[PDB]
Amino acid sequence: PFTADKGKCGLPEIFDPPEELERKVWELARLVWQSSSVVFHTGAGISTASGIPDFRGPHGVWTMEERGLAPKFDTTFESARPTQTHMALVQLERVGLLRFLVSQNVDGLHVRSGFPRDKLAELHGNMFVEECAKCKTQYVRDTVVGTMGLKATGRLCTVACRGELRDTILDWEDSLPDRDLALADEASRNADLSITLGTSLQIRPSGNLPLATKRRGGRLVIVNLQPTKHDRHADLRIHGYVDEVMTRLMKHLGLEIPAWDGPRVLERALPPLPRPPTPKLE
Ligand SMILES: Nc1ncnc2c1ncn2[C@@H]1O[C@H](COP(=O)(O)OP(=O)(O)OC[C@H]2O[C@H](O)[C@H](O)[C@@H]2O)[C@@H](O)[C@H]1O
Ligand SMILES: O=c1c(O[C@@H]2O[C@H](CO)[C@@H](O)[C@H](O)[C@H]2O)c(-c2ccc(O)c(O)c2)oc2cc(O)cc(O)c12
Ligand SMILES: [Zn+2]
Repeated sequence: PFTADKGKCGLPEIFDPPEELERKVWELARLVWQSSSVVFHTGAGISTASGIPDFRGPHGVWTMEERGLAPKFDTTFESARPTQTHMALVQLERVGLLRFLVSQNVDGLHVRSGFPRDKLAELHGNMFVEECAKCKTQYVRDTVVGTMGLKATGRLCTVACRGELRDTILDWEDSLPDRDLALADEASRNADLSITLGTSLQIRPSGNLPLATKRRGGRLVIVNLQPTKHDRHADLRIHGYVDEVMTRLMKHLGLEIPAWDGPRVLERALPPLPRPPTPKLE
């Protein structure tokens, strides 16, 4: 916990040159078009362009700590806006091109983006979510729940119960929420395409779920500025900013990135919207 293993921190960044970057995003489009069941895996790299620092990037939390410096936030969690990548993931779900979303992120931005909570696994918890110890009812607050480590927040359950409410932030030694992990695992095993975005894949078992897509011959795409633990297992590795990658991809797919209305919570995925017809591939 003090000696908690933080993994490989501050590895050099890789940038694919523009011609290679454009060709690999075309190939990502081709894979997304061909796939029956697409699962996306997100880590802290998708929120860096909203001012929230990652863990192991050059100015990540743990990288900075190793060099006796502090991370820098350009936002509060409460004032953080969903990125282009966040909003692209909202649209890809609404048109049926995303089956499921697995996130290691605690920043609350997937939920706040409007992404349906029944297609999301929050493997490490949500800064804004408290849960009733008695009835298990979750509350999605407009401000961060002021405790970490699954502690009493001081609030009681209002279900029609008075149970103690606790944060959902795992400490190092805590095991993952059984529901979120079971659904992530089932989605990842059944996917024929898993796309990782802004995760170094160093944390077990979170970082290993994408590998489960490989069994029964599924494909694995890794989008990341640094090397990741499983780069060897990728069919496609794209070294670029996830916003540049996801906006080119959406343009290839003929989709617009929708407007963010401010913080909104969707419990259940709505019926699928229309999508463009598919290109002839080959
Ligand atoms: N805009 C960007 N575009 C692409 N890659 C990016 C960008 N910004 C950052 N990266 C990359 O994004 C990657 C982010 O990797 P890590 O910092 O390990 O975050 P995790 O989500 O995997 O951390 C998992 C858990 O570990 C913690 O202990 C907590 O418990 C976390 O929940 C880096 O390789 C960056 O190069
Ligand atoms: O709780 C904080 C926080 O959430 C993170 O939850 C993690 C559990 O996956 C713990 O591993 C960390 O210890 C913790 O930094 C984060 C955090 C940092 C970078 C992110 O990309 C992020 O999504 C949150 O930063 C903090 C900085 C502080 O000075 C005080 C804090 O309480 C936090
Ligand atoms: Zn309750």
